[PDB]
This record gives sequence, C-alpha cells and structure tokens, in this order.
Amino acid sequence: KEAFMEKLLSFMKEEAYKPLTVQELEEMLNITEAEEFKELVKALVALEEKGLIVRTRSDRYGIPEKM
Amino acid sequence: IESGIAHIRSTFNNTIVTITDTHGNAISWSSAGALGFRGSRKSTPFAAQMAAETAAKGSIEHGLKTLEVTVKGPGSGREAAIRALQAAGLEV
Repeated sequence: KEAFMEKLLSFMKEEAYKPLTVQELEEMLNITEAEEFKELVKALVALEEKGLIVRTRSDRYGIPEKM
Repeated sequence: IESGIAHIRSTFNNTIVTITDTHGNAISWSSAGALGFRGSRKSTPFAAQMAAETAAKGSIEHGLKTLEVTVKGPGSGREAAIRALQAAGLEV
C-alpha cells in the first residue's frame, strides 16, 4: 500500500503533471486489472485524507502546492 | 457468462453495485465504502460512479458484455453509476 502511494505521489510531483481524473490516472498508469484499480482508489482516498493531494470540483486530483 | 444484471442499491449513506448473471448469482460487486470513501463521500454520485466502475471491471474479467440494470433506493448515485457501467464498456 505505501510503495504504491509513494509511486503515485512521485508521478504527481513531476513538473509535467496536470490535474487528472481517476480514469485519466488509470490510463496514464496503465492499470488494466480490477484489483490494481481498487488499490489506486484506496491510495487516492488515503492521500486526499492526509492532504497530500486535492480533488478539484471537476473530480481531478492535483498537488496542493501547485494549486 | 456474457449477459448479467447490475443491481445498484443507492441509499443516502452508500452506493452498492452487485453484478450477477441472469440467475442472480453474484459475479462481482463494489461499494463506495469498499473504495475507501467515508461519511459524506460514500453518498456522493462520484463514489457511485467509481463503485460502478470497480464492480464492472470485476465482471469484464468473467467476460460480461451486456447488462440489465436494476436500481433501488433514493440515493443520488443511480444516474452516475449507470453511466459508469456504459463507460466501463458494458452495454445497458
């Protein structure tokens, strides 16, 4: 769980990163298995609760500092 | 199996999505709570959407294509959750 959260956060920290929806994150991470998709959703919720990412009013995830 | 029902139970607290064969045997399921949403979030249609996707992507493994949908309860999820079944690829 933690290694996946770090990898997602690292990806969102990249300079080229723009705020993405869950589906756009699924596509960009090449998630094809339903269990990995479940991990992504759990990671997004946990990172959002920790305040390390923010969901916008258009259901896009972004880094707080960049917003 | 190809044909199946998507039972969407949208309450004010939670949106559950079970997908079954025509004989009502459960293929897969997901719920706002199962995706780690908590409190207000579970109610929201976005959570319903994501619950539908997760339930759907579990079904596509078993090899579904067409869905009949059944909706229960007064929650706000049903519109979002149904679109998400169409968006996941399964025809309604």
